[PDB]
Amino acid sequence: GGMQIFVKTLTGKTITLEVEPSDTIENVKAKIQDKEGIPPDQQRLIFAGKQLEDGRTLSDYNIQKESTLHLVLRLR
Amino acid sequence: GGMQIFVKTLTGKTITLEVEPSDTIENVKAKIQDKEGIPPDQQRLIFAGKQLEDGRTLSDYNIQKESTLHLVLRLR
Amino acid sequence: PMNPQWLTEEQIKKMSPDEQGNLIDTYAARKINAASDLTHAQLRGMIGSTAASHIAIVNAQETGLGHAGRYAINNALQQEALSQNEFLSLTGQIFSNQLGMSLADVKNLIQNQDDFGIDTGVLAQILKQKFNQPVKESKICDLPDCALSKQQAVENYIGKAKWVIVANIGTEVFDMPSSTHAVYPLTRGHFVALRRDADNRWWYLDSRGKNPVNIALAIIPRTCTLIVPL
Repeated sequence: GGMQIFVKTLTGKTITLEVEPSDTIENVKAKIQDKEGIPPDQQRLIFAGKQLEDGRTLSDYNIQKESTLHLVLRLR
Repeated sequence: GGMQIFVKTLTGKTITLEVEPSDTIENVKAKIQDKEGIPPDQQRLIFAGKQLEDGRTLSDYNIQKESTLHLVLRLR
Repeated sequence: PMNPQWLTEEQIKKMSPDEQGNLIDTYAARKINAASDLTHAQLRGMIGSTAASHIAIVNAQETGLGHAGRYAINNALQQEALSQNEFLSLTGQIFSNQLGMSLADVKNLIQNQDDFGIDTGVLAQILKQKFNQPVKESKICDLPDCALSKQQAVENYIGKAKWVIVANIGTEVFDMPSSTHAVYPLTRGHFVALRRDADNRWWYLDSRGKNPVNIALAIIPRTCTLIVPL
């Protein structure tokens, strides 16, 4: 069971996340943290050319199965 | 009155459904849902060695009274 | 309570297994576009040991494959015991020999990744043929004496078995405890496994999760189907 999405960096690295349509962007960043050790404040997620906000869900953004999110880290 | 068919799992469990020849496979899956709590997307129905499609009727498949359909759940 | 948003992690940690399981069966189901009525922190109160364990998620969910039936077996046994090819061969043989499906139609079934999926009967037949391992199965809520105590009804049903496989058949997605940053819910139409260690601690293993998590048996949603090796 379950829905998968992809998260792709500019490095080219791509990872598969296990998600639900009801997942908030907050929980998605937490899943990236679990896999890669990157805290959410160092994550910028982009889909359809827009920066995603933490309180909205994948379904809110029309992110569906096998969609690709773009991850660019926020290093300052 | 009314026509009955059987739905048999690999577990061996067999149930009797109340149907009409005009029933779509969609409505048959809905009847299995009412009895067993299994949503249609978790149902695969097989008759005469073929997976049944939702938009066709029992009569379309030549499913007659006391025919046995095979149910295998789609768990992923 | 009536409103669970006041329960603290500490209160939940002091609860019995049956009290924790009641929170799961009452509040852990996600809504259609939102999480359940239990937070990550609250669910973390249901975790026992966070110490190092030799038990691991041997099989993670692979990209594009609905093969949790295989993953749960391998996680239950803590080995790469069932390969993909044998998983798919044994499955196809069932449709071929028992359901009269042609070779061409069986191959379509195996190869259509989005439409693929098996059930507890296929699982039992795989376990019997490949490993000579009989099983019994039951919904937790149908177990003898479950109404009196979910924890003990499940314990008594499992007996001395070292692993169990769990099928979430139905429409509900359950938030579950996780020893990590994210919530990893038990999604609908999906297999997971649990493995018992030497201290009789049970470790919950979702191929879609990050790490094993030590939870009481009563944490498993009561509508789920338990498969128990005999």
